[PDB]
Amino acid sequence: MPAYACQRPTPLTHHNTGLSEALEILAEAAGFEGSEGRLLTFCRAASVLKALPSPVTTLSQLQGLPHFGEHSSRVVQELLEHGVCEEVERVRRSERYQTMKLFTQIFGVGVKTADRWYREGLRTLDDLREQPQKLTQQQKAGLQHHQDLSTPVLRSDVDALQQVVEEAVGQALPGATVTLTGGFRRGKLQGHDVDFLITHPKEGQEAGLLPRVMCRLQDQGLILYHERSFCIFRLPQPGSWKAVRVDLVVAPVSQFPFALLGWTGSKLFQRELRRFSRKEKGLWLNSHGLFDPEQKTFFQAASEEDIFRHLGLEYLPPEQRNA
DNA sequence: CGGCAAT
DNA sequence: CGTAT
DNA sequence: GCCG
Ligand SMILES: [Cl-]
Ligand SMILES: [Cl-]
Ligand SMILES: [Cl-]
Ligand code: NA
Ligand code: NA
Ligand code: NA
Repeated sequence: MPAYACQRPTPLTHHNTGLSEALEILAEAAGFEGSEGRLLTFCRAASVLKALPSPVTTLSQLQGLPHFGEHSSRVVQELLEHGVCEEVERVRRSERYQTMKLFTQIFGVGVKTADRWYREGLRTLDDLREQPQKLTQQQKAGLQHHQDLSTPVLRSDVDALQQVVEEAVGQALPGATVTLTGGFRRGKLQGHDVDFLITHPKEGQEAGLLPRVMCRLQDQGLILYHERSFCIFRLPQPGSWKAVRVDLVVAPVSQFPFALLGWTGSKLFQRELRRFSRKEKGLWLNSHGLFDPEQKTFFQAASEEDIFRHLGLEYLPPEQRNA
């Protein structure tokens, strides 16, 4: 199979869930130690298993597979033979991993901040609440709605939110469209947030749209916290409500297919796609466009299909970008 | 060994 | 530093 | 951690 994740279809569900989940724990643990190189490899190795057409049953089936060296193969070997991987289980139990994972999942908290808190003796959320003086407003909101934000967002929630966003956007700018992106566009049934991409058919009209959208959303009393906009929405529930992370992104229609591709993901898929573009095609890709450094020109795109064709890749629908 | 996406 | 895919 |  191809070495780049953007060269292979990766469905949301596959046939090596257990194996890939173990490797991603090591990737997650690697990122907690600042080992971005090791995180990347373990992520790649896990994605390879996701792309396989059938379960891995023997170690010999790992031969030839990209990004599977000594360490990753050792992990799979133990899992196939003993049902568990000793290193993986040791990571799970450790106070370091559980704390870092707990801290980093807080909105407004990254690895660097989490590590510093761990080195100061902080272990729980109430520890962070015990000293609100050294908390930023984004972190204060992160701890404030942490329980709700830790609750999976369902498809039914997305539909309600999109109906809300479309209403505000529509009143903010006639003709402006709202596109669901993120993991939910890839076909996920549950998520930790909702991502929307907003544009307008007439180039330039999308300028200064977000403040108008946010104002009309706040007027409806739907914003607990907030061109991009990282918001925490108040989502109506049966007899109550819960907080939901929502991201609003505005782009000109000329750059829309690039913004759509980037914000649909997955994270690893986009990294592999941009790595492929530069290393194999000598082209520079981001959320805004595709640049030819030699010709000093930007590729024009009307769709995601255009971009894939520019890069010489077979088209992959969003539901096959779950790398 | 240098690179690892990109803003 | 944080945020997004 | 893996790759060229
Ligand atoms: Cl590393
Ligand atoms: Cl899902
Ligand atoms: Cl498109
Ligand atoms: Na976080
Ligand atoms: Na998001
Ligand atoms: Na998301």
